[PDB]
Amino acid sequence: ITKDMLPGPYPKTPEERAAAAKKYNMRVEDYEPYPDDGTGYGDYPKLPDRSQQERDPWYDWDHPDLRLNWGEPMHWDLDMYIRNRVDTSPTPVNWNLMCKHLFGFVAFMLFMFWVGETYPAYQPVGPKQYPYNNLYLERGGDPNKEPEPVVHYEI
Amino acid sequence: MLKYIIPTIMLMPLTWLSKNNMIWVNSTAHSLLISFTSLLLMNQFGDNSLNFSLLFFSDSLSTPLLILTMWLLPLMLMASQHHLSKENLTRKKLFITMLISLQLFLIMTFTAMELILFYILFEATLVPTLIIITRWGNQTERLNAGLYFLFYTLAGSLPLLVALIYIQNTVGSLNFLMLQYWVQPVHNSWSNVFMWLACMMAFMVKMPLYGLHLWLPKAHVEAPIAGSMVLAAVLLKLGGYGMLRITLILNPMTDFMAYPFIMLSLWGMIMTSSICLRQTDLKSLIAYSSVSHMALVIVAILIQTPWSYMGATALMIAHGLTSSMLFCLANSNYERIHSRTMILARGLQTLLPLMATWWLLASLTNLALPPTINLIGELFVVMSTFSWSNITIILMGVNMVITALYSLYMLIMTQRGKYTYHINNISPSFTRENALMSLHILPLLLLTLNPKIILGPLY
Amino acid sequence: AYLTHQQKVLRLYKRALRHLESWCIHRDKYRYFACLLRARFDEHKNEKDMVKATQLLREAEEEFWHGQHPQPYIFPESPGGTSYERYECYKVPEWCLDDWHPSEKAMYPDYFAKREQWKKLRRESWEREVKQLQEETPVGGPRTEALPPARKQGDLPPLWWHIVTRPRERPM
Amino acid sequence: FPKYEASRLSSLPTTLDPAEYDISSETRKAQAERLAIRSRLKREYQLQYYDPSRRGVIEDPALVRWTYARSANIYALFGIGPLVFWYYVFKTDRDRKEKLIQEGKLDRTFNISY
Amino acid sequence: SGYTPEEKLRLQQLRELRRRWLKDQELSPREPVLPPNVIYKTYRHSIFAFTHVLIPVWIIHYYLKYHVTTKPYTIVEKKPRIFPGDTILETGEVIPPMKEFPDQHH
Amino acid sequence: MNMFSSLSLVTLLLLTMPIMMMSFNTYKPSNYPLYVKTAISYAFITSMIPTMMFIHSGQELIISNWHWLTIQTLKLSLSFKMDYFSMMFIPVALFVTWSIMEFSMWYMYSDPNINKFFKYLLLFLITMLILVTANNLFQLFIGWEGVGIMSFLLIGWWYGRADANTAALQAILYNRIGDIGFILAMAWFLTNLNTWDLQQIFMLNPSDSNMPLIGLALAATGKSAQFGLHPWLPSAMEGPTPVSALLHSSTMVVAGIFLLIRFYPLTENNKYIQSITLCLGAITTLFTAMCALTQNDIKKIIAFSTSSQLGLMMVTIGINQPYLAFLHICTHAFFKAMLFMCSGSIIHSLNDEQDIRKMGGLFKAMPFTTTALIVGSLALTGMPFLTGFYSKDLIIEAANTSYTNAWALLMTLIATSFTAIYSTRIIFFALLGQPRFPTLVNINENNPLLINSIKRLLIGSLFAGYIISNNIPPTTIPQMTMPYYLKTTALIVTILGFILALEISNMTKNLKYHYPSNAFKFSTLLGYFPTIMHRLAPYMNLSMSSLLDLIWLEAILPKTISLAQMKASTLVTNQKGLIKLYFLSFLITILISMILFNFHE
Ligand SMILES: CCCCCCCCCCCCO[C@@H]1O[C@H](CO)[C@@H](O[C@H]2O[C@H](CO)[C@@H](O)[C@H](O)[C@H]2O)[C@H](O)[C@H]1O
Ligand SMILES: CCCCCCCCCCCCO[C@@H]1O[C@H](CO)[C@@H](O[C@H]2O[C@H](CO)[C@@H](O)[C@H](O)[C@H]2O)[C@H](O)[C@H]1O
Ligand SMILES: CCCCCCCCCCCCO[C@@H]1O[C@H](CO)[C@@H](O[C@H]2O[C@H](CO)[C@@H](O)[C@H](O)[C@H]2O)[C@H](O)[C@H]1O
Ligand SMILES: CCCCCCCCCCCCO[C@@H]1O[C@H](CO)[C@@H](O[C@H]2O[C@H](CO)[C@@H](O)[C@H](O)[C@H]2O)[C@H](O)[C@H]1O
Repeated sequence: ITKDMLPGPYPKTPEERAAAAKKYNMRVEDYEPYPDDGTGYGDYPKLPDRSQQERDPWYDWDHPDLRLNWGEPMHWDLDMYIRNRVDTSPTPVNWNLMCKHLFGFVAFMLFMFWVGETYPAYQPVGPKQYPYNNLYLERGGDPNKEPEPVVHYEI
Repeated sequence: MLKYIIPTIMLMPLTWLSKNNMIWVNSTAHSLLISFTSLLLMNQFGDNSLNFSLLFFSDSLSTPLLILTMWLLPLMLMASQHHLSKENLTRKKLFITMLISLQLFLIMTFTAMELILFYILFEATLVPTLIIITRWGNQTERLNAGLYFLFYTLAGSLPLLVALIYIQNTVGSLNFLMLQYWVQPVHNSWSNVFMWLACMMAFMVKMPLYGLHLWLPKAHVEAPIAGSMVLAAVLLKLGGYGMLRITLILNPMTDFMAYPFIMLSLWGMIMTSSICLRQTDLKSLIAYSSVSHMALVIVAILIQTPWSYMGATALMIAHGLTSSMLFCLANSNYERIHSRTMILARGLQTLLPLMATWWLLASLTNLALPPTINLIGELFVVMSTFSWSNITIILMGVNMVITALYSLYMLIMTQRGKYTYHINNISPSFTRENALMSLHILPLLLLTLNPKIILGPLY
Repeated sequence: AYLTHQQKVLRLYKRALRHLESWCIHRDKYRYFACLLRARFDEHKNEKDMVKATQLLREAEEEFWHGQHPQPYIFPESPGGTSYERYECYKVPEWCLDDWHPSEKAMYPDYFAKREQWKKLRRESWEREVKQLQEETPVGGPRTEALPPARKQGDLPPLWWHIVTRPRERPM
Repeated sequence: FPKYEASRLSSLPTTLDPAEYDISSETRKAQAERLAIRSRLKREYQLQYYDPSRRGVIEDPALVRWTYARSANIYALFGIGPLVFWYYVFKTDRDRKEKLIQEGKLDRTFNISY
Repeated sequence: SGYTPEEKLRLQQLRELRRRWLKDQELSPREPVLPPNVIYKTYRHSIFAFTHVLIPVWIIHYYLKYHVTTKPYTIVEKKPRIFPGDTILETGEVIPPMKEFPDQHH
Repeated sequence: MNMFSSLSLVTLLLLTMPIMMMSFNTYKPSNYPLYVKTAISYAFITSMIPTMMFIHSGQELIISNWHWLTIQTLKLSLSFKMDYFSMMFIPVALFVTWSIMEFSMWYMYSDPNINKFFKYLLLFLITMLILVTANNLFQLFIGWEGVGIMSFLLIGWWYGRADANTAALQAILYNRIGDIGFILAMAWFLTNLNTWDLQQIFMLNPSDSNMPLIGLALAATGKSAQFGLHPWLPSAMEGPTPVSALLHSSTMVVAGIFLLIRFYPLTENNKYIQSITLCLGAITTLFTAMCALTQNDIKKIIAFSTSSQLGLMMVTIGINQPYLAFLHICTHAFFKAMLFMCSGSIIHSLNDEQDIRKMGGLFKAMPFTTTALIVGSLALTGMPFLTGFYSKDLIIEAANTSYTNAWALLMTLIATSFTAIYSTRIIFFALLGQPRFPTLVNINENNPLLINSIKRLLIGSLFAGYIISNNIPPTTIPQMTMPYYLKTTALIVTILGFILALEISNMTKNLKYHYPSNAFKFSTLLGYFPTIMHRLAPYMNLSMSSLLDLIWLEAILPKTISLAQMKASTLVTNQKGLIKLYFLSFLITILISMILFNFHE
């Protein structure tokens, strides 16, 4: 495509805004550049940060999977907003409330797992008894040393 | 090495004196025979390297690179003959001559016993590569890509030349075998710090080290397929091979001079992998993938352990075959849709079912699926780097997660989903294209049956 | 929104009933509440103050958002349903048949004879279709995506090929 | 009813948006103008998509502008910042480990692979 | 609401073409034109057993018997459990029984 | 040993010949699915001969047949461990896989790529057997990642579907995060013990195993979909029902538990790891059973049941009962794979309908599906003397007669009650009541392939628990003395779950209209974990790519370098061409040469 149809520097004047919008197939009212600050966007339009999942599924798009039409300006982060990646569609619950309930559930569970560790359950039973000095030799004890015997009595 | 140098030169008369319609048949047929004879280099011994003469020698590090180099020439002719089909006959022969001269310099680079001989051949590869990119590239930006490639390399090589000539003056020799016995420790001083930087920064640029990597995506995006195959498969490995040889004479100073360059590689590999997730150009994605994979090789070479050199050796071979395959796969699409945009042509598995199997196999090797040599090499570096410092396992582990994400994302974007409605020129895969991918993937998978021959001299 | 007030109310009605049906599950229960909901719409059906009607709608939307099922029923092949796009991997475009090898085309001598007739019909009609659009599109370009019907006999409706020849919904 | 509160990752529903209502002659004239642009572009695409003799790609200038704008700005988490942070973590870790090895206080009884 | 007369007419026209197109997807009788009880089941499972079990097990056994087990520590068995009163086949040794049980019971 | 060793290898070799014939293309695609189904059925029989030998004389052996590679002092071989766990899992896996493939011959009959589907099912089973029989961690890693990739290719079977590609990649993402721990384990074992082979790891018996065991625990979390890395398993319901059946029973999801069972000689001496795994399992079993209470998609309900059951297995690991956890793997394999096949029978008959709200009245319309679904639900809930009783009942008694975290125990009992609640939910809405499906009735379940495949798994769901529990050798002291109220806990809470679930289910028939509680939404929306994390984490990462760096950049930029050379060039070359000015500069050069640099001195 001719050089005049490629992106350029940040627009400065109303005519540099008017020409940029026409280049991007946008209404001049709807055209808004990224704020000038050297980051490198240029005159590329700043389109709403909305996922492609949010677009009408029944409309006959030119690209049905991307839900894009041929010729419309692509969002700067379109590859981040394809239907396989970031989704921004509304949720039945508020975002802040989801975060509070989800974190609260996890924080509460960890608290009670700590209480469980401090006050474990167990049965009213003495320690298990093993013969031959707590199985000294079976557990790899060195035989040359003579271990202090462990003695178990009946009851 | 004359049993390989002379036959390689004979590829030039053969191409120039071949009948007009037979240049691609003859060059490919006889370059494959040279690749067949390259297997005789695998007469390796446990203790001594294979030292042919005063000029050339081969050990377990140069042999796999030599076999990879000579295997690649016939593959680049297959990849090249389509987009050159309308080229003037003489200019076809010159293009093939540039590839032959590149193999000639490369096999001598990897076998040179004298480091200054290595440097001249190491630096001679620039000329054919630069000519290929700027003459047979298809876009305006091929001229800037040529200059960046040229001046990034020379910026590091010229300091290297001074350091090598200094070393021969004070040691008396630059023969690699001699330097193994006459090496002396390098002590702390600002003079030795800059001798260390000169000896290494030329190789770091070719790897490339993160920070000095920006010439690589430029060159790849603008180079022809054959230029991308050699550049990714072999030319990046020149830096790794140079670092594996030069670090012999930089101890023990490498203990603390490595730190900044390990940090760049450990962090750089995470960032380059993440960048691959947002690349819009297919060739540029594969280029940034190499930077991520070659950062492992830099870390492995710098920590200097037996396991890290075996891992680095395997990585270089494995990445060479994988990256070359990925570029050829993206070229097969480009020859159809004539664009490098990854999102342009989607759902190709429907239209090109067998080419979708090659895409799957290439992606799996890129993410290093066990027991591929891509994993074996990557695993050995992780094992040794964990010993170097346990905390690195976090960065190593994260990189494997991100590497999986963009490898399969590139597979899903181009091969799955719905096909692009208006693109109606996706002709069935040619026998030439299918054979080209099988010649990458079959040898790569066969080496799993016998990986010792790609594990280098410390095996 | 492009939709008129009348269109907005109807879409809410259909949406409200469907989410009500998800809550009730049982058909007898759903029938009872569906009639109560229809009563609420019928109550203000004749409101003539478009500021009150607009208010009634906006409040209704807020109530729906509070009462919507978090997991409403979706028809399996509707967007979001469990079979949505399940068959897209079996839909092959018809232009792929041009690349078939002669030996492949020889197994269907009669299908590929009919196919040529359609291709001929497409070739012969195209020029007229382009002309019809040019002499019906107002200066400056179209204002809507609606396309015209054919007027003369022996004319096909403009831009018909990719609609008529599209893949079947169960292509394999 | 508790009002909807919109986040970056959870946008506001259209049905809950005051703008969508209160139709104004200017907003409709803006909506009618956008539809004209979309229909103009759709006709441009359709006259090539439906052309019997077109075999190839319908180059989209919108996609060319997108890739071109994305690939241009070649050159925190991108400077010395991350590097210095990680330098001290590994230097600190390897300094402690080296001291323990020298003091024989690090167990490497069976460590012979490195 | 409904279709406008032009909207209705266009759908009618595309409808005729679409249904004729779908009718043309049917295959003629000759198409495709290809180029040039227990006894049966028992045979079918006899061949599968022979090719997929007997031949593989012949190859495995030859491999394990004459190539794997001839190398040290290639196949390692957990040694057999010996119980009181057992007899060793190799050495003919008898293992003593256990001592008399205290003989609690219930 | 000759018959034992030889036959345990032909089992594995037999599964690969169908793969070799497809790849070598000397086969016959006339009936490839039947060929693959036949191969499993024979491999199951050949695997029973080694198993009987183990049952009889406790025979176990290791086969290290091929020396692959030596790395200085680390020698790697193709090494197969045919022990208690391998000899009991292989026949159970092959028996269930035999049923799934027979069911697949009916369910996927109209799929044009049926041959590829059965090729992928077989490769999916082959990697699971590599994983199960691996004697060293490298060969185990081959199987670990093998099942991961085969899950990816089968979850995303319908690759035109965008949600199937999202779900397939999400399985890779979570499982690959788990592999960070797996690589951590291999690194620690190589560094500290000099081995990846299990025999040497157990012989050296490291005392300081906190690091390697956390690595294996993190690996098990992703593979077994424990809390934190859990969402992918419900999302894996994108794949065809046969994939869900095989994925959730005798392949991928139990590899995480199976990995921790392999390393019980280490974990049994590490109380820190036991507490971590107990609490991880306890939260997983509660959280995913709570989610199942309000799911309306039949596959998702069964999927969340599997996560709940996998948590219970992880709890069993935590209370130091490795063999109970293994027995639950084997028993769960029968009835879970049957429930997924019973659900597939319903989905197929109701024209791809999966939502339970549009089912009902199937109790008599689908008699055989109904019988298997009740047996399956009773087996799952721990009905006395069905397959699931012989593991779940033992596990609960062990847990509540153990020195354990009290919160972990309570959450495991409540989750057990929830198991009855969501089992009633499937039975009540799918089978009881009046039909709620569309009018054109196509209910048909008379295919012999469907009947036989479910019939065999039905028989396993009844007696398999009894058969296995009576043949395995004892390896622990089973605690059989406890108060009546600890012995009968599992039965009681399960019964209360049935009663409580029945009342709520009947409560939906009333003409009442209710607003969702925050609790109802929280369960329905899976705790908001997928809603938050799957938007926030991808967004932070995908959008992830000071004055000091300004100097390090602006100074070293190629633009900076190239643009200073342009200034210097212009200064050098922008001259007036005047003899007067050039010779005036010759004068200055000479003066400063002498006065300033003393070049004449
Ligand atoms: C055996 C049971 C096992 C599972 C037990 C799980 C217990 C988990 C309890 C977590 C509680 C966290 O959730 C808590 O709920 C209330 C109810 O809205 C929230 O309250 C929130 O909602 C409304 C407004 O929206 C207001 O009440 C309040 O201003 C607001 O904060 C709290 O902000 C939140 O902290
Ligand atoms: C970091 C280690 C090695 C660094 C080596 C750096 C030395 C310089 C190497 C590149 C030299 C290229 O020299 C020249 O540079 C500029 C930009 O850089 C290019 O010019 C390009 O960029 C400039 C500004 O960025 C634009 O005004 C111009 O329109 C564009 O074509 C020239 O086409 C190229 O001829
Ligand atoms: C990519 C960038 C990489 C950056 C790497 C930075 C590494 C920094 C290395 C610092 C070590 C330099 O070398 C260090 O300095 C001087 C050499 O002049 C030596 O010391 C010598 O000079 C100093 C002068 O201050 C005297 O005090 C001292 O009497 C003398 O022996 C030190 O004993 C040596 O250890
Ligand atoms: C580390 C050492 C590396 C050594 C590398 C070798 C140095 C070679 C220096 C070549 C510099 C001359 O190259 C010249 O650079 C300027 C940079 O402004 C470019 O200038 C370009 O951008 C500038 C503004 O940025 C424009 O005014 C100009 O129109 C445009 O051409 C020229 O197009 C290029 O011709």
